[PDB]
Amino acid sequence: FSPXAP
Amino acid sequence: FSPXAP
Amino acid sequence: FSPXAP
Amino acid sequence: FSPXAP
Amino acid sequence: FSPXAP
Amino acid sequence: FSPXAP
Amino acid sequence: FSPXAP
Amino acid sequence: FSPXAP
Amino acid sequence: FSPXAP
Amino acid sequence: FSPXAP
Amino acid sequence: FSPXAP
Amino acid sequence: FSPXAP
Amino acid sequence: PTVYDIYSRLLKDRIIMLGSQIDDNVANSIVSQLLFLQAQDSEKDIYLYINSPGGSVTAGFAIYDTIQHIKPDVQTICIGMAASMGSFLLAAGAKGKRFALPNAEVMIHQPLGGAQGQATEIEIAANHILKTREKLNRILSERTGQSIEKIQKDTDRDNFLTAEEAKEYGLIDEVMVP
Amino acid sequence: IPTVYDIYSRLLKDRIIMLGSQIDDNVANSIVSQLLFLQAQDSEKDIYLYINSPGGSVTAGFAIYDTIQHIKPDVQTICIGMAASMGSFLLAAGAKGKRFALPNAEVMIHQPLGGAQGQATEIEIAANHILKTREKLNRILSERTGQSIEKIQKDTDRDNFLTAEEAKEYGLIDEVMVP
Amino acid sequence: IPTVYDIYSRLLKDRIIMLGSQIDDNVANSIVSQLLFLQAQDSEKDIYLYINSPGGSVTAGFAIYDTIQHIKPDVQTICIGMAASMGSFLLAAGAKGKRFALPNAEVMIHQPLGGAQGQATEIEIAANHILKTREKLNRILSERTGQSIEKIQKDTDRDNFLTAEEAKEYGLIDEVMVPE
Amino acid sequence: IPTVYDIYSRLLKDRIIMLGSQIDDNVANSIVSQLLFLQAQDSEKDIYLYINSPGGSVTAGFAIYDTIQHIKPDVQTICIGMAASMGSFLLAAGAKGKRFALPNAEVMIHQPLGGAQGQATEIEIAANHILKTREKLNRILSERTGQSIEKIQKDTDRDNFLTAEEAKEYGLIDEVMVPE
Amino acid sequence: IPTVYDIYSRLLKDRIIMLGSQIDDNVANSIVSQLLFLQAQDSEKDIYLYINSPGGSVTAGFAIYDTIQHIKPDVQTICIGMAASMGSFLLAAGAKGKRFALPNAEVMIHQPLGGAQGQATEIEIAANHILKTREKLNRILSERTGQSIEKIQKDTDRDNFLTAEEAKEYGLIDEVMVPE
Amino acid sequence: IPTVYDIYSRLLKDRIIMLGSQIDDNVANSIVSQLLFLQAQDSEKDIYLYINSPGGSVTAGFAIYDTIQHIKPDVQTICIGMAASMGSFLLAAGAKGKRFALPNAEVMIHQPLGGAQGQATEIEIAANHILKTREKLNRILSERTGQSIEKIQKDTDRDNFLTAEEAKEYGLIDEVMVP
Amino acid sequence: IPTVYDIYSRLLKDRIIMLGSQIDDNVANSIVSQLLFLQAQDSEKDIYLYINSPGGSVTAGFAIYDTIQHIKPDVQTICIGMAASMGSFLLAAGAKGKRFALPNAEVMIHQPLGGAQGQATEIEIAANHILKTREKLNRILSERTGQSIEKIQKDTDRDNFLTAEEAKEYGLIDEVMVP
Amino acid sequence: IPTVYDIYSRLLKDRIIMLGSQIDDNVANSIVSQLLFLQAQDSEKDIYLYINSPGGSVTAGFAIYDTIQHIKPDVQTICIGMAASMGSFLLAAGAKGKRFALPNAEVMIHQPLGGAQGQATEIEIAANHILKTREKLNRILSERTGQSIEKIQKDTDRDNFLTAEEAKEYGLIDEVMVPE
Amino acid sequence: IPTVYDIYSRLLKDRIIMLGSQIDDNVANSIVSQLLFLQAQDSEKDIYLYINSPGGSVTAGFAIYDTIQHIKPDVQTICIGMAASMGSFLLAAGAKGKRFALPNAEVMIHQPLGGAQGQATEIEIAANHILKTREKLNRILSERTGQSIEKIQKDTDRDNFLTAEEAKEYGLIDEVMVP
Amino acid sequence: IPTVDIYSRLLKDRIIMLGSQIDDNVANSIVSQLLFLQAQDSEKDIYLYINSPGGSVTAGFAIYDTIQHIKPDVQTICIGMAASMGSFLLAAGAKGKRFALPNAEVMIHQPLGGAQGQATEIEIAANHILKTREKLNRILSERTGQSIEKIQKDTDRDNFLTAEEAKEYGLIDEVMVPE
Amino acid sequence: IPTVYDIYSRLLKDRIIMLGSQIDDNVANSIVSQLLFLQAQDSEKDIYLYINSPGGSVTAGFAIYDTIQHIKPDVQTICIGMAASMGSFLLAAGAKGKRFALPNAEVMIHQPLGGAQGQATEIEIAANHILKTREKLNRILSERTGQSIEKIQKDTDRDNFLTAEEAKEYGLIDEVMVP
Repeated sequence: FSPXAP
Repeated sequence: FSPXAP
Repeated sequence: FSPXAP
Repeated sequence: FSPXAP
Repeated sequence: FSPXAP
Repeated sequence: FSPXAP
Repeated sequence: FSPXAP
Repeated sequence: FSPXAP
Repeated sequence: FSPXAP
Repeated sequence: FSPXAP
Repeated sequence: FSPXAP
Repeated sequence: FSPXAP
Repeated sequence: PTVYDIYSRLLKDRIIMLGSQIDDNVANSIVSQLLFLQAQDSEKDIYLYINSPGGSVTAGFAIYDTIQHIKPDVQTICIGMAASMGSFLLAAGAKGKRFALPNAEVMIHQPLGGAQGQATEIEIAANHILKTREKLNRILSERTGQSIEKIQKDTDRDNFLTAEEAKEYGLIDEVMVP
Repeated sequence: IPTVYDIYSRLLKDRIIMLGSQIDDNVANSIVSQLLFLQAQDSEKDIYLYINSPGGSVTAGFAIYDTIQHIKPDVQTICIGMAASMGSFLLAAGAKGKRFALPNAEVMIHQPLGGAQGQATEIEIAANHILKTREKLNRILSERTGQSIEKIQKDTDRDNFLTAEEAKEYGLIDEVMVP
Repeated sequence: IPTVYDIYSRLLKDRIIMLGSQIDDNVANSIVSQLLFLQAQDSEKDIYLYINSPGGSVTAGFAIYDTIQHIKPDVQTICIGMAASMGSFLLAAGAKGKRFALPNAEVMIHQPLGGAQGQATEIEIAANHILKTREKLNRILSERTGQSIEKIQKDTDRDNFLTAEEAKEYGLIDEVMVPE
Repeated sequence: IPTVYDIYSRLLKDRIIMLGSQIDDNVANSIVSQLLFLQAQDSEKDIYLYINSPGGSVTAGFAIYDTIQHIKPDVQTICIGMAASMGSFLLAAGAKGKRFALPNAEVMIHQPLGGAQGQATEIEIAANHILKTREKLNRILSERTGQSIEKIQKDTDRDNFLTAEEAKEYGLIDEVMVPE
Repeated sequence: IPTVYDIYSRLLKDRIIMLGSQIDDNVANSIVSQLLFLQAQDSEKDIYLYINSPGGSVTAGFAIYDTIQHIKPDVQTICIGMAASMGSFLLAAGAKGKRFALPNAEVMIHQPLGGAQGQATEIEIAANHILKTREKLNRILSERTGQSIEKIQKDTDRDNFLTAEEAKEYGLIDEVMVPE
Repeated sequence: IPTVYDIYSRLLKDRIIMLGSQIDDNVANSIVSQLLFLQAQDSEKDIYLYINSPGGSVTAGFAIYDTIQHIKPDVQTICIGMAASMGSFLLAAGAKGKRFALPNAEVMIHQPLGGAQGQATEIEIAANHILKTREKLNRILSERTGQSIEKIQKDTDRDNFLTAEEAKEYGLIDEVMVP
Repeated sequence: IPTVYDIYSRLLKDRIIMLGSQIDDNVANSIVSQLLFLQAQDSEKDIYLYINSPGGSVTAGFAIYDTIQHIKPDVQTICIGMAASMGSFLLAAGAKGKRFALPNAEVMIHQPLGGAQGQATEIEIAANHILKTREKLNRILSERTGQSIEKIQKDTDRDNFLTAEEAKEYGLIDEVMVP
Repeated sequence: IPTVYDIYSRLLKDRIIMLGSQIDDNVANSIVSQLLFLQAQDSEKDIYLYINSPGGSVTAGFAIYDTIQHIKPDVQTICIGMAASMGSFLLAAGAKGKRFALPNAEVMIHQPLGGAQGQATEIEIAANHILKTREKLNRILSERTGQSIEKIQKDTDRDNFLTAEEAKEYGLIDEVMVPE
Repeated sequence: IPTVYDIYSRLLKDRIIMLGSQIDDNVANSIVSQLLFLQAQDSEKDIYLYINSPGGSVTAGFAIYDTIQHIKPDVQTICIGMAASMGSFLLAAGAKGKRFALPNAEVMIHQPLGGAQGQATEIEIAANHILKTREKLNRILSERTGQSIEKIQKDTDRDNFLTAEEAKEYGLIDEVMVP
Repeated sequence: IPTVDIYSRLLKDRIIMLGSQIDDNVANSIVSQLLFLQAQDSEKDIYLYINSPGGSVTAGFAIYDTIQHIKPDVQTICIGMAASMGSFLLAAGAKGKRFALPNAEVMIHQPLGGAQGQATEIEIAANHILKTREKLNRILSERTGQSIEKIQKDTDRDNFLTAEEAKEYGLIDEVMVPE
Repeated sequence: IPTVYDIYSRLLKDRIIMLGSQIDDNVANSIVSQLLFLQAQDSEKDIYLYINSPGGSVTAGFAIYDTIQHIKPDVQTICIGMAASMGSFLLAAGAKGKRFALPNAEVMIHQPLGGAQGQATEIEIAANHILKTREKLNRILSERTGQSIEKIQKDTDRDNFLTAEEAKEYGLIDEVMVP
C-alpha cells in the first residue's frame, strides 16, 4: 500500500 | 369420538 | 382367524 | 390452579 | 419332549 | 429439618 | 457389624 | 473475456 | 478422436 | 513382454 | 539478534 | 550383497 | 398415564390405536387386538384410530387382511395424519364408517424400496415392488371408486389431501364435524 | 414422578391433563386418549389442559386441537412456564374465556419449520404443503385471537416472544392468572 | 403392547403362538417352550402358529421345526403379512391340510445365507456345511410341497416372491383364507 | 432409591418436595404438580421445598416460581448442598421469613446463559429476548432480596459464589440453619 | 497420471479440454480458464471438450456453458463413457453439427436436485429458485435440441437414460462417432 | 417372553432347565443354581437340560459340568437346534443312556479359542494354559464318548459338524428322538 | 440386588444407610432423605452410615455432612473397603467415638479437583472459589481430626493413602473394628 | 490444474485474478497480495477479477474490498457462475462501468450470518457487532449500486436470487456480457 | 514408484499403457487420453494395454472400450495377474490375434452390479437400465469370443473364474504367453 | 497460492504477511523474516501486514520482542481484521507508522485459557493468566497512551473498534484512505 | 528415503529391485514394470530381487512370478528380514542356484487366506476358487523346491516358520549368505 507502506 | 366411533 | 385357526 | 382451573 | 424327557 | 421445616 | 454398629 | 476484460 | 475432433 | 507385446 | 547472537 | 547379488 | 394404562382402557371399549410408524411389532399387536376383540364380541363395531406416517407394506397388509377377515365392522378414524400405508388403512375401514377429523392430513403415494447387487437381483426386486404397487392401486380403486389410471397418476408423487378432499376422493365417507 | 397412583394419574382423576413436553405423535395420542376418556366419564364438566411445551409436530398438534374442539366439555388452557409454536397454538385453542397464563410465563409464536430434499418437483410439493399448513394455522389463529390473517402472517414471520400480558392483549389468552 | 395379561399371553391361552419377528435363538427357545407347554396342557387339540417373519437362523428354525414334528397335536400355520426364508420353511411345516395364508400375505423362498473368512481349509469347511444345510432344507421342502428336489433347487436359487395363491399352487400352503 | 412407598413419596406425605437435580421441563412439571396436589390436600399447612440444584431452564424455573406464588400455603425453601442460577432464584422465592440454608451450603448467582445462530436479525431477536429475561429475573430478585436492581445487575455479571451467611446478608435467605 | 508435460496438459496443447469428473466450482474454474486461454492462443480454431461426467453443480455448469457461448471459436463436444445431468446439458451445448458421442456412451437427462431446511418462507424461496433454474435449463435444452419445452419437461421428470443413437434422435448430439 | 409364571419358570416346575444362549458366567450361575434347587426339591427324579447353544466360556461350562456330575439326580440332555463347542461338551455330559438330539439338530466339536497379548513369557503362559485346557476337555470327552483321546484330538482340530445321527455314532448322544 | 423387600430397604429398617457409590446429587438427596426419615421415626436411636465410596461432588457431600450434623441422633460411620476424598471426609464426620473402619479398609485424603475455562477473570473466579472450598474442607477436617490446619494442608497436597490403623492415628476414625 | 506455468499463474500474467472459492483468510491474503503485486508491475493497466464464489468471511472480504479501492488501477469484476453474499458484494465493488456478469450467472444477496453463545451480556455484544457489520455492508452496497440503504435492508432480509439482467437493473453490475 | 521419468512414463514412450487398478472415471480418462496421445504420435504402430485390474465402473470401461475401437492402431491386451469384470471385458476387446495372458493369470466374468433406491417407478428405471447394460455387454462379448449370447448369459450369471488356458478356449484371449 | 510464490516476492520488498492464527510456526517464521530483513538492510523500513484473529500469547510476544529488538522501523498495516494478539501486534508498530484500512476491524479483549486438576494447579494457572493480562495491559497502555485502568475496563469483554475508533484509541496512527 | 537420485532409483541402476512391503496391485505393477525395463536395457545381465515382505495378494504375486519366468535374465532372490506367504513363494521363484537368504532372515509358508459372504452357491464358488488357487500355489512350489505336493499341503496347513538354514534344506533357497 504505497505511499507509504511501501 | 362418540357419536359414533363410539 | 376362526373358523378354523381357531 | 383453583379457582378456577380447577 | 415326553416320552421320555419328560 | 424440624424445627421448623418441618 | 454388631456390636456396635449395630 | 476480451473485449474487454481483457 | 480425429477426424474430426480433432 | 517382447516378443511380441512388444 | 545481533549483537551478539549473532 | 556382492559377491554375488551383485 | 394410568386410570390400567390409557390404551388398555380404550381397548376395553373396542378402540385400537394405530399411533406410530407401521413395522412388524405394531402390525402383530394390532392383528392380535383385532382377533381378540372379535373373540370377545363378533357383532360389535371396532374403532381403529389412526395417526401414522405409514411404514412397512407387508406389515400394513397383515392389518388390512385381518380387518377384512373378521366379522365386526372396523371403523377408521384419522386423527392428525394418515400417510402411505396409514392412508391405505384409513381407506380400508367399513364402508360408511371411515372418518377424519377436520384438520387431519391424508397423504397418498407410491411404495418405496431399494435393491443392491447383480442385474438379476435388481430385476427381481423391481418386479416385486411393481407388483406390490399394482396390488395397492387396485385395492384403492375398489375402495374409493376411482379408476386404476387415476390412482396411478395421483400416487405418482406425494399427494397431500385435506379431510374434505379425502372425502371427495372416496378415501373416507365423512369429515367429523365438531 | 413421585407416587401419592403417579402424580400425573392423580391429576387426571381431577380432569387435569399435562402437556409438558415436546409434541410428537406419542404425546398427541396420549392427550387425545385422555381427552376422550374424560368426556366419557363426564360430558358436562370442564377439563384442564396445563401447558409447558416448546411445541413440536404440527400434525400431532392438530390431533389434539381437533379432539379439543370435538368433545362437549370445555377445555381450559393454562400456560405455566412456556408455550411455544404449536404449544401456543394449543394454548389459544382453549374454550373462549378460559385460556390463562401465569404472570411470568413465556408465549412464543412463529412460522412452521420443515425440510425438503430431492428433485425440483419434490421440493415444490413439499413447499406447497408447508405453505398450505401455514395458511391453515394462521386462519385458525385468526379466528381464535380476533387478529387478521395478515397480522398473524407478519407477526409469525420470525420468532416472536410475548409476555403473559402481551399474549392477553393479542387474544391468545383471556386472563393472566394473578396470585 | 396393551393388556387385557399382555395380548400375546392371552392368545397363548387359546393355543395361539406368535412368530412375529426375526428368528434367533431366543425366539426359537420361546416358541419351543410354548409348543411343549401346550402339548402338556392338551395333547389332542390343535395349536396355531401365526407367522409374520423375515426368517433368520436356520438352526433356530430347525429347533422349531423339529419340535413341531415331535409333538402329538397338529400345528396349524397361518401366514399373516410375510413369511420369508426360514419363516416360509416353517409355514410349509404345518400339519398337512392346515397351512394357510391371508390373501395379501407375501411368501418368499431362497437359498440359505452365510459367511466364512480365514484359511482355504476353513472356507472349505464352511462351504461344505452350508451346502449340506441347503440339501437338508430342500429335501424337506420337497416332501412337504410335493415338488421335486431339482425344482426346489432351481426355484430357490434366487429370491422368489410368491403370492398367497402362488404359495398354494406350489404346495407351501393348503388354502388361502378368503374373507366372506 | 430405597423403600420404607419410595423415600420421596414418603416425604411428600409430610409436604416435603425435593428439587434435587438440574431444572428442566420434566422436573418443573413434577414440582408444579406436587405443589398443586399439596394445596388441594390442605390449603393452610406449610409446604417445604428442599433445594440441591445447579439450576437449568429459566422458563421451567418460572413455572415453579409462579406456582409457588399462586398457591395459598407458604412454601419454605431450604438450600442443602447447592443452589445455583435458577436454584438460587427459587431459594429466594420462598415465603419471607422461611428461606433457609444449611451452614456449608453454596449459593451462586449469575446472569442467564443461551445461544443464537443464524441471520443478523435472528441474533438480534435472541439477544433482545435473553436481555428481557435478565431484566425480569433481576427485578424479581430485587424485590425478594431488598437490594437495588443496579446492585443485582453488577453482582450477577459473573459467577458470584455466596456462603450461607453471605446469602443471608444479601437477602437471598432469612436464616442459616444451625445445628443444636 | 503419466508424463510425456502431464497427459492432460499435452492434450491441452492440441486444444482438447477434458471434463472427466463431477462438476464442482474447481472443475468449472479450470475449464473456464482453459477455454479462455485457448481463445487467446487462437480465436478461429476449434476446441474439443471431451465429456465423461455424472454432472454436479448447476451454477458451475453454467459458468462453463456461458464461457462456451461467449468465445468465438467453435467448441466441439464429445461424450465418451457418460454424460449425465449437467454433463449432458454441456454435451448439448457444443457447436451445432459438432456434438458427438461414442457408440456405447450413456447420456442421461433429468431434473435438477437440491434441498432446503428451515422456515416455510425459506423453503418457499428455495423452491422458487430451483423451479426457475429448471425452467432456464429446459428452455435452453429446447433451443439446443429442437424439442418443445413441454416435451423436455415431461422427458426430464425422472431419470431418462439414452443411448448415443437415441441422444442423436433427440437432438442432444449430431452424430454417433463410428469406428473406421 | 410369554406368561402362562413366565414360560421358563413353568418349565422349571417340571424339572426342565433351558440352556438356550451363549454360555457366559451369568448363564452358568443360573443353571448351577437351578440344578441345585431341583436336587433340593427331589434328589431322585430326573432333571432335563434342553440345549440350544453355540457354546462360550470354558470355565462357565465347567461350572455346569461339575454341578451336573455332583448332584444325585440323573440329568438328561436334549439338543434342540444346535450344540456347538461347550454346548456339545455339555450335551455329552448327560446321564449315560439319556442324551438325545432331535433329528435336524446340529452338533459341532472343535478346539478351544483364546488370545494372548504381551511379553514372550506371557504368551508362553497363555499357550500352556490353553493347551492344558484342551487336554482336559479331550480327556473328559474321551470318557463320555468312548473314543480315544487321539481320535478326539484329530477330530476337533478344526470345526467338525455332525448330524444328530452322526453324533450318536460318535458317542456324543445315545439316541436320536424320532417323531 | 437380591430380596429377603430388597436388601438395602431391609437394612434401612435397622437404621443402616449405605453410601456405596460415587457421590453425586442423586446419592446425596437419597442419603439426606434417609437421614431425615430415620430421625422422624426415632430421634434418640443411633443411625449407621456404611461407607464404600471413592468420593465425588463436594457440594453433594456437604449436603450429607450438614444433614448429619443437624439431626439429633448420633450417626456412626463405618468404612468397609474404601473411603476416598469426600468419602473420607464423611467418614470423619461421624459422631465422636463412633467412627470405625474394618482392618483392611483403605482411606484416602487429597485436595479438591476441578476445572476452569474462559477469560482470565473467569479463571480467577473459579480459582478463588475452589481455594475457598479447600480452606473450608481443611478447617472442618482439622476440627474433626484434632490435626492442625497446617498439617492437613500439607498432608492433602497430593493423594495420601492411609491404612485403617493410620486413619485412627490421624483422627479420621476412633477405632479399627477387630474381628 | 493443467500446465501451459499452471493455468492460474498464466492468467495472472495477463492481470487476471481468480476468486473461485469460498472466501476465507487464505483466499483474501492471496487476492490482496496479487492485487498489490499487479499494481507494482503497472499502476495504470486494468486488473480483472473473475468471480465464482458463494461468499464467506466478511472481514476477509473487506480485506479484498479495501485493497481494491486503495490501488490505482481499475479492477474490473466479472461474475461467471455464482456470486453470493460477500461474492456479490465484491462483484459490486469493481470499477464503475466495468462490472459484468455472464448471462446465466447467478447473483445472490442476503444478510450476514453468525452465532453467539454464552452470557446475556456476551450475546448482546455479538448481536451489536453483527448489526453494525450489516449496516456497514448495506451502506457500501448503497453507494455502489445507487439503491437506498432502506431498500438494501429490505431486499437482503432473506436470500434474494438475481438473474444477471436483474443484477444489472439493481446496480450490482453495469453490463450483462452477451455472446456474439 | 522408482525413476529411470517415472517407470510408467518410461513405458508409455514404448507405447505401453498400464491398467493396474480399479476402473473409475479418473482411470478411464487417463487411459483414454493415453490411447489418443499414442495414436497422434503414430497411427500405424501397435499399442500395448497391460491389465491387472478387478474391474469397476461399466461406463468408465466403455469409455476405454470405445476409444480402443475408434483409433487406428491395434491395441494388444495382456493380462498379468488378474482381469475381472470390466477388466476381462477389456482384455477381450484387444485386437483379434493379439490378446494374451500370462500362464498363472486369473480371468473372471460376471454380470454387472448396481443399486436403486426410491419409488417403485425409480426402481423400475434403474432395473431397465442395468438390464440393458447387461445385454450390451453380453452381445459384445459374444462377438468377441465367438460364443452364443445364451451361453455368455449363463456363464456370467455368477462369478466365473477362468484360467489363462480356459480363457483361451473360451475365446476371451488368443494365446497364453509361454516363458 | 499462485507464482509470480507471491509471498516470497513480497518479502523481497520487505513485506511480511501475518495472515493467519498466531501459533508457534507462524511466530517462528515471522521472527526469522524480521531478522533476515534486518541483516539485509538495518536502516530500511519493514512492513507487517496483519489479517489475523490472534492466537497464542507467547507466540505473539516472540514477534513483539523481535520487532522491538531490531533497528528498522516495522510499520503495521491492518487489512481485514486484527483481533486479540493481532491487535496487540498492530499497536506494536513503529510510532507514526501504524495503519488500518477503512473497513478493517480491530478487536481487543482479555486473554483466554484453561486449567484442570487440583486446587493448587488451578491456582498456578490463574496466577499465570492474570500476570499475562497485566503484562499485556501495561504494554498496551504505553503504546496507546491510555491508562492501565481504562485498558482493563475496555478489554473486560470483546470490544470491536472501527479503524477510526482504533485511531482515536491510540492503537493506530492513521486510517489509510484511498485516492 | 535419502538422496545420493533417491536410494531405490540408484539401486535400480544396478539392477536391484526392492520388494520391501506388503504385496498389493501397486507394488506388483511397479515390480513388473521394473523387471521389463531392466530386460529391455540388457537381456543377459542378472537382476536382483531383494525381499523383505509379509506377502499379500496372490494375484499380485503371480503377476510378479509370471514376469520373472517370462524374461530372459536370471532373477536372483535375496531374503533380508522376512519372506512370508507370497513373499516366500517369490523368494522360491528366483533362478535356480541364485536364491539366498541372510542368516537371521525369517521365512514363513502357509495356506492362502480369504473370505466369502452370501448365498450358499456364492460361498461354494468362492471356496472352489480359493481351493484351486491353493492347488496352483502348491504345484508351483513343488516344482521350485523339489518337495511333493502332498508334503507342501501338510506343511502349509498352518503357519510354518523356517530359519534360513531350514529354508535351504526345504529347497525354498539355495544358500544362506554367510558374512
